[PDB]
This record gives sequence, C-alpha cells and structure tokens, in this order.
Amino acid sequence: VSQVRQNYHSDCEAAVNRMLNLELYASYTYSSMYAFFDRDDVALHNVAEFFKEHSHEEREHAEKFMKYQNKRGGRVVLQDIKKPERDEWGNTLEAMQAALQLEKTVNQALLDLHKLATDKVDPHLCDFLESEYLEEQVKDIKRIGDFITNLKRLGLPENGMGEYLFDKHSV
Amino acid sequence: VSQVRQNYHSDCEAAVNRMLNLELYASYTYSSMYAFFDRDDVALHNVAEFFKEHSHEEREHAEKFMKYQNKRGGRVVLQDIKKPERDEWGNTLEAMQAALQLEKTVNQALLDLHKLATDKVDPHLCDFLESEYLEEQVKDIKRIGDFITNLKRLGLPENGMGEYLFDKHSV
Amino acid sequence: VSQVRQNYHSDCEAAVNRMLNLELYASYTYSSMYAFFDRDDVALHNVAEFFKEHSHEEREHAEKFMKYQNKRGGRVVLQDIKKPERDEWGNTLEAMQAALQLEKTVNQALLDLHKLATDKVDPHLCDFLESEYLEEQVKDIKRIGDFITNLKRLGLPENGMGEYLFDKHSV
Amino acid sequence: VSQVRQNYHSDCEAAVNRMLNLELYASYTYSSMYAFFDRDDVALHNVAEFFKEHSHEEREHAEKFMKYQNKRGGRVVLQDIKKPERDEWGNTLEAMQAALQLEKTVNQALLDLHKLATDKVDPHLCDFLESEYLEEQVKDIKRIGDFITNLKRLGLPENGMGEYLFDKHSV
Ligand SMILES: [Cl-]
Ligand SMILES: [Cl-]
Ligand SMILES: [Cl-]
Ligand SMILES: [Cl-]
Ligand SMILES: [Cl-]
Ligand SMILES: [Cl-]
Ligand SMILES: [Cl-]
Ligand SMILES: [Cl-]
Ligand SMILES: [Cl-]
Ligand SMILES: [Cl-]
Ligand SMILES: [Cl-]
Ligand SMILES: [Cl-]
Ligand SMILES: [Cl-]
Ligand SMILES: [Cl-]
Ligand SMILES: [Cl-]
Ligand SMILES: [Cl-]
Ligand SMILES: [Fe+2]
Ligand SMILES: [Fe+2]
Ligand SMILES: [Fe+2]
Ligand SMILES: [Fe+2]
Ligand SMILES: [Fe+2]
Ligand SMILES: [Fe+2]
Ligand SMILES: [Fe+2]
Ligand SMILES: [Fe+2]
Ligand SMILES: [Mg+2]
Ligand SMILES: [Mg+2]
Ligand SMILES: [Mg+2]
Ligand SMILES: [Mg+2]
Ligand SMILES: [Mg+2]
Ligand SMILES: [Mg+2]
Ligand SMILES: [Mg+2]
Ligand SMILES: [Mg+2]
Ligand SMILES: [Mg+2]
Ligand SMILES: [Mg+2]
Ligand SMILES: [Mg+2]
Ligand SMILES: [Mg+2]
Ligand SMILES: [Mg+2]
Ligand SMILES: [Mg+2]
Ligand SMILES: [Mg+2]
Ligand SMILES: [Mg+2]
Ligand SMILES: [Mg+2]
Ligand SMILES: [Mg+2]
Repeated sequence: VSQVRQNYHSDCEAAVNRMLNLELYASYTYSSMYAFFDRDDVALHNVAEFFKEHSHEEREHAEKFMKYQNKRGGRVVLQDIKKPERDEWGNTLEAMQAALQLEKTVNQALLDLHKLATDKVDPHLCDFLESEYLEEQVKDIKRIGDFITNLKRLGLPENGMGEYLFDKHSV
Repeated sequence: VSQVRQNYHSDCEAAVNRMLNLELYASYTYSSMYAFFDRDDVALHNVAEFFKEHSHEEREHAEKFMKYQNKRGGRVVLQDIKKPERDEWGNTLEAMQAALQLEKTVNQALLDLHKLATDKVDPHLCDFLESEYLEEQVKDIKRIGDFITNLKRLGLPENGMGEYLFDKHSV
Repeated sequence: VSQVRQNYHSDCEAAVNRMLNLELYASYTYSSMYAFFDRDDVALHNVAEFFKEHSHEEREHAEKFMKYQNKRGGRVVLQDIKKPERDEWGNTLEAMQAALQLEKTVNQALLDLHKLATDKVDPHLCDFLESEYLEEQVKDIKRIGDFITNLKRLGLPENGMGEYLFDKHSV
Repeated sequence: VSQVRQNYHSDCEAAVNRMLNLELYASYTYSSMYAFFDRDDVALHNVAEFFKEHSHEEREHAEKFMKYQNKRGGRVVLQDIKKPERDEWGNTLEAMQAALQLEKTVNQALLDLHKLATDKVDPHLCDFLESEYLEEQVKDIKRIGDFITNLKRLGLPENGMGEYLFDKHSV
C-alpha cells in the first residue's frame, strides 16, 4: 500500500485510469478533426484551429488525472489510445455533431465516476470531478450545441456559403 | 436557538469544536518539531522553518473553524490543547514520518466530519470541507510522502551527509 | 489527386503517416515516465518534469507531420497509439537508458524516411527532415547520453544519494 | 573563368538564368491580375492587392537569382519577359486557378534545377533552392489551393455574393 493512500478505493483507482484513457481518446479524435479541416480540399482553418485547441484541452484533462492518481497513491496504468472512429469528417456540421456526441460520452463517464466515488464515500474525488471537470463539460456541450443550431440555420450540409460564413464569424 | 441557525445539527456543531481542537493540537506538534530542529545539537534550520510554517498553517485552519462555527450559529467551545506525543523528534526522517501520520489523523477526522455532514444533509458543511480542507490535506500528505521517499533514498537515519543534503536542497 | 500535389510519392505519404504515429508513441512513453517519477514512492520531480517536457515536444513533432502531410496534398491516416513497453521505469538511469534507445529508434525512422525521400527525388521532404528533425534528434541523443554518463558516475542504480544529487543539479 | 568560380557547372549557370526569367514572367502575370481586379467593372480590391503583392514577391525571387549568379561567378544573361497568357482573367476563381498552375510551373522548374544541381554535385545550389525557394513554393501552392476550395464552396463562378464575401473575408 502507498504511504499516502487514504480512503481511496481500488475501484476508483481503476476507473480513474479508464477515464484518463478516454480523455486521451477524445484528444486524438479532435486531432483528427483538426487535420481534416486543414486539408486543401476542406480548407476551413478557423474550424481546424477550434478542434486543435480542443485536442490540447483534452490532453490537459488526461494529464490532470495522472497527477490526481499519484496524489492519492494510486498507480497510473496506460492502455492503447484507439484511433478515431472516422478517417474523414464530412463537413463542419458532421464534425460538430460527432464532437457533441464525444463530449456527452466523456460527460457520462465523468458522471459515472462521480457516482462510483459517491458509492465509495470519497468526497475528495467528488470535489475533484465537480471542481475540475463537470462544469467545463457542460459549458463545452452548450457551446457545441449552439454551433450545431447555427450550422443548421446556415443551411448545412448543402449551403457552402453558410459553411464559409460560420468559419469566418463563429470561430 | 441562534437567529442565524438553519440546517445545522447539534452533532455537527460539536464535531466542528472537536475538529478545531485537533487542528490546534497539530499546530502545537509542528511547533515542537520547529523547536527541535532549531536546537544547536540538531541545527537543520530549513527543516525547522518548514515545521514552523506548518504550525502557522494549522493555527489558521483552527481559526477558520471558529469563524465557521459562528457563521452557522454554533458556539465555539474550547478544550485543553494537549502537548505533543514526543519531546524530541529524532531526526528529519522520524519527524517527517510523525508528520505524515499526524496529517493522516487530521485527514481522517475531516473525512469523518464530512460523513457526518452528509448523514445530516448539510451541503454547506460538505462544501466548506471540500473547498477549504480536503484538497490541501491531500497535497500536504503527498508532499510529506515525497520527502520521506527522498530521505530514505538519502540513507536516513544513518547517513548524516544525506540529511544535510536534504535540508539544503529540498526545503 | 489533390490539386496541390506535386512530386509527392505515395510511399513517402505513407511513411509520413507511420512517422507521425511513432512520434505519438514516443510522446506517450515520455508521459509514462513523467507519471512514474511523480509517484510518491519515486518522487524525483525535476526528472518527472524533464520527461513531461519531452512528451510535449514529441506531440509537437507529430502535429508538424500532420501539417506537412496536408501541405503536400497527402492525407493524414491515424492508427492506434500503442501503450509504452513498460508500466514502471525502475529509476533515473533505467529511464534515461530507455529514453536513449527510444530517441535512437525515432532517429532511425527519420533517417529511413530521408533515404526514401532521396530515392524518390523529393528535396522538399529532405529539407523538412534536415531543418526540423535531424539536428534536434542529434542534440537530444547527446543530452541523454551525457546524462547517462553522469548517472553512472554518480553510482546509479545503487547510489540513492547520487540519484538525488542528479535530480537537484542536472535537471 | 571568374576568379570566384568553384564547383559551378555551365549547365547550372544557364539554368539559373532561365529560372530568373521564369520568376520575372510569373511577376508579370501577377501584375496583369492586379490590373484586372482593379478595373471598375471588376472591382475586387483585396483580390487585386493579393496579386500585386505576389507580383512583388516574384520580382524579389528573380533579383535573388541575379545575386546568386554573381556570388558563384556566373554571368546574368537576360531575355525578353513574355507578356502573360491572358489579357483578362475572368473572375476570382479563374484567376486563382491560373495562379495555381503558374505556381506549379515555377515549382517544377525549381525542382528540375535542384535535380540538375544534384547531378552536377553542387550542394551550395541545392541548399540555396531548399532554403530560399522550395518551402515558400509549397506554402504558396497550399494557400492558393485552399482559396480555390473556398471559392468553389462559395458558388463561383456564378455566385456573385460568394465572390464578394471571399474578397471581404479571405484576403
Ligand atoms: Cl485506501
Ligand atoms: Cl474514510
Ligand atoms: Cl480498495
Ligand atoms: Cl487500471
Ligand atoms: Cl438548525
Ligand atoms: Cl434543510
Ligand atoms: Cl440539532
Ligand atoms: Cl462541543
Ligand atoms: Cl505527385
Ligand atoms: Cl519532379
Ligand atoms: Cl505515387
Ligand atoms: Cl498510411
Ligand atoms: Cl567551376
Ligand atoms: Cl567539387
Ligand atoms: Cl562547366
Ligand atoms: Cl544563359
Ligand atoms: Fe475532457
Ligand atoms: Fe472535451
Ligand atoms: Fe490542518
Ligand atoms: Fe496539516
Ligand atoms: Fe520526435
Ligand atoms: Fe524525441
Ligand atoms: Fe517565384
Ligand atoms: Fe510564386
Ligand atoms: Mg486495485
Ligand atoms: Mg475506455
Ligand atoms: Mg482498432
Ligand atoms: Mg466550478
Ligand atoms: Mg448541541
Ligand atoms: Mg480530539
Ligand atoms: Mg497529558
Ligand atoms: Mg457533494
Ligand atoms: Mg478546491
Ligand atoms: Mg498512397
Ligand atoms: Mg510504427
Ligand atoms: Mg498491445
Ligand atoms: Mg537545408
Ligand atoms: Mg538546422
Ligand atoms: Mg556556360
Ligand atoms: Mg522559360
Ligand atoms: Mg509573344
Ligand atoms: Mg526552410
């Protein structure tokens, strides 16, 4: 047992490792979206940079879980980072839709981890999730939903002018 | 009943008073460690100052509980501050080991208070503990554990050169 | 065919994708080393931060290949990022030895890519590798070799005092 | 023989003169595009200025070859600068398409010169091309391709509103 370990359940330690992997997976998906929008035959650079920024954000989320694991006396265990679901992302609307679903998947995993922490009576882990993850997640989901509403308003996927306008005025 | 009192259980009020006393006890133990490392036949001044700083931190923790008690309409009840367990602390490793155990004792009391607050459905007290105590406690425990690992690496208790090096490069 | 594509062989495009994956793999290995040295029972924070910085450097190398691929009209194709070879890294010497071998593996892949680019008469790709990768790689290999020499001098793996001194004066 | 001349093949000297002429030709084509978009019945001033800037860039490329020729002890030999292929450029999409093809023509000539320099074992000329020409060429081709993708997205040539929007938000 680690000398620092106190009130930290094995199940929570394992779930933190799985959560870490999911954050890395989300980062990698966003990296893929960046590369797609940077293609010469897609060429929506502000959209590309939005996804690149999100990729970095998700990596930071993962690193914060590594730090957390060690602070509690748990042990970081890494697994493969699976490649993203798609190799190409269609257009701004399809990508934003995929991002919304990804964000909700990550959110569900965070909420499940919070429930586990609650069941194991771990208020430190609860606080960590509430203070560092859950609100940023709600904010991100709201921003992406707002974007989707606007992309539909702008006539996506068919309206190329609408897609151009979004890239130039929303991101 | 205090005019401000709302959703504050008698059991929680009493437990806050006991927690206050424990913080003062921890402060006093750290004061003792400061005085020991300041001895001419011990003479590890950076180590002494580390413990002096922790003594002040613990006193601040106690004062914050006094303020909390009054904010909720509870009444501060003081008891004797018991003298520390030891009069002399051996060396840097023994002292850090004692500090780790003290920090875990304080942490357990905070977690027990959080459980009581949860049982009495007191979210304000839960928030207070999570926002002002529980994370600082985890951070402090991690720092002391890290120190112990390094002190063992440096050959404590036997290696006096190792002890000197720690005082000059870690604190 | 991409409208921008000129003098860019399919073999080079594929090799750039494989190189990208290797950079990500190297990043992930360094992330693992960071987490290990951040453990409470390892606790060499300057060493941890060295590896964390290298993890970020390798990610930047990967992103630069993504940008390169698109600039030439190639298409980014991502694969799984394999987890690192080890879950724990022994000590500073073992980790630095693993880092040296990793850096040489990455260097060999860069040199192989340069040879392919030479065979396909692609001076732009040659220039990119020479200007952005090959010298940084030689510099990094030299720095790590220098560290290993010093760690051996300091009596690693047995000499814990030597390991402490390295963390406090070399990184 | 020039007193400075060393490892400079007659074939490379002649090819540098031809390359110089091509840069001047490219400059002149861009000047024509500037004048077209400045017409009162075309009136896309940001597009005009983009081409004017490129005209100046190409002239600078030519001047750098003159300087290069003298540095190696070769002799600058000038030929007529042929007028551009067209007197009018249709619209933003047609012009960008012509610019892409022009840039690829210039790029091919640079790559051919690099191959000649390689065959004649002239690393100074290789370095000059790689360091001063080849990457700027790839960057320019990528930018123009990105523009074409966006112009098509915006409904060019038919969509006049799309053309206006491009002029006001992309250049
Ligand atoms: Cl535990
Ligand atoms: Cl507990
Ligand atoms: Cl457990
Ligand atoms: Cl696990
Ligand atoms: Cl009450
Ligand atoms: Cl209530
Ligand atoms: Cl009560
Ligand atoms: Cl009481
Ligand atoms: Cl090609
Ligand atoms: Cl070619
Ligand atoms: Cl090919
Ligand atoms: Cl591939
Ligand atoms: Cl010569
Ligand atoms: Cl020679
Ligand atoms: Cl000759
Ligand atoms: Cl000539
Ligand atoms: Fe995340
Ligand atoms: Fe996210
Ligand atoms: Fe305290
Ligand atoms: Fe404390
Ligand atoms: Fe790298
Ligand atoms: Fe590297
Ligand atoms: Fe040029
Ligand atoms: Fe050009
Ligand atoms: Mg376990
Ligand atoms: Mg998973
Ligand atoms: Mg798979
Ligand atoms: Mg918050
Ligand atoms: Mg009472
Ligand atoms: Mg007590
Ligand atoms: Mg007594
Ligand atoms: Mg709560
Ligand atoms: Mg907090
Ligand atoms: Mg291919
Ligand atoms: Mg590979
Ligand atoms: Mg495997
Ligand atoms: Mg070069
Ligand atoms: Mg260089
Ligand atoms: Mg001649
Ligand atoms: Mg010509
Ligand atoms: Mg003619
Ligand atoms: Mg360059």
